[PDB]
This record gives sequence, C-alpha cells and structure tokens, in this order.
Amino acid sequence: EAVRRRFEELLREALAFRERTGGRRETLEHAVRLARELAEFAASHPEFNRQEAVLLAIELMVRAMGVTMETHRSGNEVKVVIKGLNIDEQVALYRAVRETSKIMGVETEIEVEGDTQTIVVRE
Amino acid sequence: KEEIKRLAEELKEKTKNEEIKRLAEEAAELAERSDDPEVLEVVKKALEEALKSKNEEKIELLLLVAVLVAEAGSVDAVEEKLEIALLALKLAEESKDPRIIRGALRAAIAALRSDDPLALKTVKEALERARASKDERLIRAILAAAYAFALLAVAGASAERLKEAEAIVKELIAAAEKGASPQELVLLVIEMMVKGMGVTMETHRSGNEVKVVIKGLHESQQEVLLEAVLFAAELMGVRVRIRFKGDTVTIVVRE
Repeated sequence: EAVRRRFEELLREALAFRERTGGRRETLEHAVRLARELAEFAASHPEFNRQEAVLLAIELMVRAMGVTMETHRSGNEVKVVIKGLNIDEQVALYRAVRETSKIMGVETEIEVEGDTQTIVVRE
Repeated sequence: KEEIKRLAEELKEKTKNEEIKRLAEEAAELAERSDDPEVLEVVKKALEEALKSKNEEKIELLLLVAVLVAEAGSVDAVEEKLEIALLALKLAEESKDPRIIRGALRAAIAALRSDDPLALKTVKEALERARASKDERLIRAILAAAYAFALLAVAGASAERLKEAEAIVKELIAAAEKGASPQELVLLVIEMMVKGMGVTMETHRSGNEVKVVIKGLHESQQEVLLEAVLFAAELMGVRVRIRFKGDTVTIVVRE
C-alpha cells in the first residue's frame, strides 16, 4: 500500500507544476518524469501488481494535463480511454506510457486518433 | 558596455518557463565574455524582443539566437543559423494562422538545436520558399515537412539516411507546389520518416483512406514518428489513426 502514498505525493507535485510553469511543453516533459518516477518506485515492490501500477502512471498523467479518462476493466485487460488531448499531450502521454510499461514489464496496445488515446494494459 | 544583464534578468522573473530562465542566464554569461560590438547588439536586441512577446516559442527561439551568436563569438559564423530564425520569426509576424506561427517557430528551434549542416541547409531553403509564396496550403505543407525533417536530425539519424529523407523533402515541396492533396502530402511525411529511420512500409489505397504498416521502430523512434505524423496532419487538416503494437505502427490517413 506504500505505493499509494507515493502516488498521492507525486500527484501534488504534478498539480503544483501545472500552476507554476503553465507552459504547454515544460509541464509535460516534467510530468512524464513523475509518471516514470512512480513506475520506478513500484518496480521494486514485488507485492504490487504490474497492471495497476501502470494505471496509476496513466492516472498521474491524466490529472497533470487536465483531461478526463474512463477505466474499462475486462478480466486481465484494462482499457483506458483518454479524451481531450492535443498533439503535445499525446506525444507526452505516449512517451510516459511507453517507459512506465517498459519498467513494469507489461505490453501496451495504444491507439491514437484525433484527441483520444486508448491504452490497453495486459500482463 | 554591460546593460545586457538587467535586460536578461528581467525576462527570468517575468517568465514562468524553466528553459527561458536557463537560456536567459546563459545569454547574460556568454555575452558578457564576448567583446564584439556586433554581438552585443544582437543579444541586446533579441532580449528586448523576448520581453515584449507573450509566446514561449517566440521567446525561446529569440533566446537561442542570442546564445548561438555570443557563444560563437562572431556574427559571420552563425550567419545561416541567424537567417533560419530570422525567416521563421519573420514568418510569424506576417501570418495570422496559428498553425503557421507554431509550425515555423518549432521548425527553427528543432533545427537550431540540431547541428547537422544538411538539416540547417534544408530548413533555410524551405523557409525561403515558404516566405516567398503567398499560397497558404504550400506554406503549411513546407512547414510540416521541415519540422518532420528536423526531428530526424534531433533524433540523430545517420548521414546516409538523412540524405534519403532530404530527397523526400524535395519531392514533397515539388508535389505541394504542383497541387497534391493534403492526404498525399501526409503520406510523403510518413515516407520521409520511414526512409529517414531505415524501415519499409506497405501502402493500401482502399476507397478514400490510406493504410500504412511500419515495422522495426524502437520506442524512442515511435515517439518521433507520432510527433511528426500528428503535427504534419494538423497542418494539413487530415485525420490520422495511428495504432501501436510492439514494433508495428499502423497509420490510417483520411481526408
């Protein structure tokens, strides 16, 4: 459960950086570092599930950017539909999802179209 | 002479950006060391422009101008680099289309951040041809292909692969001036990234949409393709549907 307390701490740092800089690209490359900093903390916790760890990386970026998301869980597949992303946010979102999943070791099937990015997290 | 530092420090507190805060200090340090009357004139000028602008790209490209001039010591050594920004910055005052202003500035910043001679050469040539024509669909197409060819140089492609991509930039501008659809102008940017990164593709032309399948891209390379495809597709007004799965990138291009 200690992964949860690290999540809430990184989320304050993610929202606070949204107010200070207010830059359409400096907050993104920063928030991606925080999403990977969460994936590193949970990669060395063999108790924590690898899917849910990536989902908290996704939920960390969603609130850092100011968009909304919907979680669809179906057995061992978790589909996260994120809506309202521009180009910089989707390039920043895809980077954060690629590295946090590489660190946790889960396969991600990501589909980008328009302003919506759909992420599937298997294991 | 001084009087440069206080102009550069005022930008630091005004801005909220971190890169602006770092380059402004870096410009105040490098310019203080140089003693060229031509350099302290540019640096002083570039700073006064950034203080008036509310655009984090206009400020960043102007700062990166004063840095690359004072660090170079003289103005003749960065005469091309200067015109690359001077064209891109010119292309921002006149044009009112937000696609053009954001495109022309990011293309210069990416090229100036890279060091490849073939990259700066292609960008200056591309901005000369963009600033000449009064056609908006051509200017938006030259910038799409320029910013996509700059991201190949920032990612560090091989010398013989940027050459293949450069010929594609040349075919894209030529096809854009002859009046190619925004869909095919996007498919030329995908081919530039395919040829640029040393992979291959298949082209399905079924109905009004095009399917492209790309395999063999590392995750660091898929990030460059997505950024180049999304940005060029926005400059053309063209719907794209990119699906990732391992090393296989599938692109669906609609008009």
